Amino acid sequence: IDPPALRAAFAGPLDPQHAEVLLSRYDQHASRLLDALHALYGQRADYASWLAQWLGEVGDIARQRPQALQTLDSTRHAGWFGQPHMLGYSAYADRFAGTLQGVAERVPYLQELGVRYLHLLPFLRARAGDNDGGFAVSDYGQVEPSLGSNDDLVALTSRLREAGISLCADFVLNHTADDHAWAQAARAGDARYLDYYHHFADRTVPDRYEATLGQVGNFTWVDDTAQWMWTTFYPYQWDLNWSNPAVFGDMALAMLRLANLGVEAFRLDSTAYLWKRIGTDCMNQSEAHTLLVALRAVTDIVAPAVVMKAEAIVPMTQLPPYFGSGVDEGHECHLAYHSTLMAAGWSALALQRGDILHNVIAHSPPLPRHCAWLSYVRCHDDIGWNVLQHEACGNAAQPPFSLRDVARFYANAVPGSYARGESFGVHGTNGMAAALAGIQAAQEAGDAAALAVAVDRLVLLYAIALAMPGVPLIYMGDELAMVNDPGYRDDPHRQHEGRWLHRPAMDWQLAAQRHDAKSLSGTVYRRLRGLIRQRAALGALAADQALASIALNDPRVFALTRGDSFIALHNFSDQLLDVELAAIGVDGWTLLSIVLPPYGVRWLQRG
Ligand SMILES: OC[C@H]1O[C@H](O)[C@H](O)[C@@H](O)[C@@H]1O
Repeated sequence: IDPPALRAAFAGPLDPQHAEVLLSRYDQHASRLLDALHALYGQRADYASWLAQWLGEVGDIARQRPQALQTLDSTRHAGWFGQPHMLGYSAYADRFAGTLQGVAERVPYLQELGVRYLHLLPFLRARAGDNDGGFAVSDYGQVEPSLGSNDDLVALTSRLREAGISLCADFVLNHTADDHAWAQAARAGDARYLDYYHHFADRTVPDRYEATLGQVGNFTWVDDTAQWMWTTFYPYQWDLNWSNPAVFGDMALAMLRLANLGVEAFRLDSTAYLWKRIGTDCMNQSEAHTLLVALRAVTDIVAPAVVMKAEAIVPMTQLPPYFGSGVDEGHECHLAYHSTLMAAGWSALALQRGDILHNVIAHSPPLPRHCAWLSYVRCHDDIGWNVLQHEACGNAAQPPFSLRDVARFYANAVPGSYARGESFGVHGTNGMAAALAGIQAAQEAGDAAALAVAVDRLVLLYAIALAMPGVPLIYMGDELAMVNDPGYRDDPHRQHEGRWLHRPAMDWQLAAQRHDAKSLSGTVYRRLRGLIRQRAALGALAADQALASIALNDPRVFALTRGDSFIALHNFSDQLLDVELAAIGVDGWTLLSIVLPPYGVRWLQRG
């Protein structure tokens, strides 16, 4: 290639008053971007022409980045998202406040809770009719009309930015809705856009792939195109063909346009399936990581204030690659979801076994520089127990455990369970944190004692997430202990999707009740706030500080350490017990032997 010609193509559209800083970043990161793209598309005859054209488009979008954001790009330090004050919140814009303008007016609520990172679930234009809660995207560059306009998105991010909140948006880059403009153009016979997807005339090629592919069929017959379209998920979601550079180019531009609208974090959905190769399982392929490296390089150049987050619900042993492998470590995703920890938390609770958490943390891969975890208790999906398959087999320190038993416990399919979840290998579990922790059952039985204990269980699980390196993510309503919403059952087109059980509309009346320390919502809210408050004052919890676990011979306890000055002790049983200091080498001070009441948690500055 001809580097100067490529650099010139990029520099062209830039504003001479902002060319210097941008070009400086281009000079240090462009080579990595080019190596990645060459590895993926370099053999194409159209490569050089496509590249020169795309870089020009990239430069033009770079120029359009609002000054306030360009300033953010220049002042924000790497690793910012892993600082102690970072606290996350995940919610649907419509369920939270109806529309984007509604969300903006509720920012004070988010500020009071200490939120500094807001994940709004799919808010871009989605497929007409069924669209899987917005995950079948029809336009990556426009907000769903029922939620507002792009102007409202800009007004929202500006307002959030003022309150010190970073917006995370989903970027469903593996597939689009089958009514996306590219899909419609394909349906109309435009070969150019038909090639943006994986299409086949007969089952000839599809079968070869199927031979090695795994069930999530993987193809859906479409009459309008008269071909089998690759559809890893719902039949109305067509997998994009990332082997086509035009697809990479247009999706990178879409990402940047979203960043220019104020999006600071990207949840990269279904990245494991980005690359297709016959003979393989077409999952977690080397090329998929190369795509993410290329996308990361683009942000490093154009919008370095932004972070890339891997949405790959897999065992923590398959997560390191997302932070970049080998020479590219630190040059891919900044964040990854610690699903193993999440599932382990619930398993440990149900089984009253802290040794399961010791196992998870003791084996948690150390975070690469400027990388961190997203820790959570619940989310918009069912709890996927299968991620714990490996841990469930046990090891030298932790005896095996039954994921089937854990799932049955939470589905209240076994006698003495306090859980009120619903079953969705081992089937996942739907239900809200308060419903799974025993709060719902205690309220339905008017049992005041069982309720207080249930509150302890809920707080315990969040305390664990809050002590982790990265961003602890609260699922909307957990801070008020909201329970299940069975309303979808009595609904037209929703009774088929069991996950709505844990996708309630925000209860603002309940939200106002947080000012009442004697109420349930207020009690939960107050205890979570206390943990958030303490977390923010502990430099030892920053993402660049070590994470480890001290092995204890009492299986009911879990000791998590951060750096060399912080220790968090947890009692996962319903019994009062104690931890001998001479077992964790301590004698420090208590934050906000050691006796732990049932389901108790204690934070200590061992130094
Ligand atoms: O493919 C569709 C799926 O994509 C992601 O996994 C979303 O988290 C999930 O809610 C959705 O159903």
